[PDB]
Amino acid sequence: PITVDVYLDITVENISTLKDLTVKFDNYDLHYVKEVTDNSVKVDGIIPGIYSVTVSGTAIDTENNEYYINGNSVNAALFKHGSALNIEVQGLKVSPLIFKEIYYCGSRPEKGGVYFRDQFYEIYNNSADILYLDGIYFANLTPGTATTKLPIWPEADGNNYAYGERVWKFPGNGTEYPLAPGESCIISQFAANHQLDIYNPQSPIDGSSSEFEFNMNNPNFPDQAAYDMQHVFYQGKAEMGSIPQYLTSVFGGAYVIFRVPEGEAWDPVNDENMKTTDLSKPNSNVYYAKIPIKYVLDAVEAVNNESKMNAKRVPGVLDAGITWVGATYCGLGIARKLSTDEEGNPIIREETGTYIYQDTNNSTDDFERGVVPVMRRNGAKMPSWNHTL
Repeated sequence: PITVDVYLDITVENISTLKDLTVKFDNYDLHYVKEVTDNSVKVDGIIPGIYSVTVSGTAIDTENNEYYINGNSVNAALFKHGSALNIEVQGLKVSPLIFKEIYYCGSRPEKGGVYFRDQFYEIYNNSADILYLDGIYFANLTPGTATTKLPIWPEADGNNYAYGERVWKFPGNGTEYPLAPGESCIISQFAANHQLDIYNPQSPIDGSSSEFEFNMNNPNFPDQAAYDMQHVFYQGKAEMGSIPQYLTSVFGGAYVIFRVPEGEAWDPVNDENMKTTDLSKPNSNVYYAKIPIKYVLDAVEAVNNESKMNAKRVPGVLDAGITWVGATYCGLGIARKLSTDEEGNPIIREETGTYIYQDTNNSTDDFERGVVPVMRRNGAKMPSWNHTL
């Protein structure tokens, strides 16, 4: 029975918190787990021998950046008291709530025509703890379709905003829609079985099990069991208007999810400072919502093809690149890449046994292009509050 001094050389800078951090001491049969809140920990009652020591947890820096931190010391010689052990702990920057998979270009039925109603957006809890989706916003940015034609925004705005075409929000009082680490929330344009003969048997997915949908009460493609997103803004108004479906560009849209802090106010409908026309079109009456860049949780710039890099509408700090599928109605989407190590193996959040997805705020780099769309790919879990359960 001995006490071992452990020192963690954490590679993450300006650490503010050490969340769910543990030091495990395994052996072929003594197994110890110790809670850690500082750079150094004393471990009592450990019987001498050679152990494989592992460090795992989360660090939050002074700028609220989240890191999955990990380290190990293989077959350490633990015999003396108080023997000192040093573990190098490296960190992985983790974006808490991201766009995991997006399908937007529509598909082609064999029966003829086109099918643009199979569109969906899969949101993943990539963080160390439960997040509440309640009241989080969803928007597509303007120009709806990527173009080199540049809008002129008010000088007073500076470079503090993205400009939304249509804005939605999740319903809920604040604690109704939690997402646990490893859980996905899918939002469909029309949350139905697209593979039915009445729709498109060649559609890549059945959107019926989607948690949410952008219902606009289309008489012919009606409201489904999936829960409804709350409409926030369209052309300066709170009302949904005349458009029958929420069809984002089949050439690639610019997507954002954003959170307004509790206490802070944001009303693009009633606050005239939060809405604007394109000043390059002086006769315009089309109003866009001023989305503060500082509120954005994730942004994805999809475009027509690899030629549209000079046609971006997502601010560079949110997405420095462009992603694409290169064609309309090809039934192919985009999927976020997994965070892998040097050897190319997926980095696993051992606390939850879940995947961590790559996010460097560059869609050219973070997304696999032209994949066959899949819902809840790589075992993403459906939340307990899903309408089918």
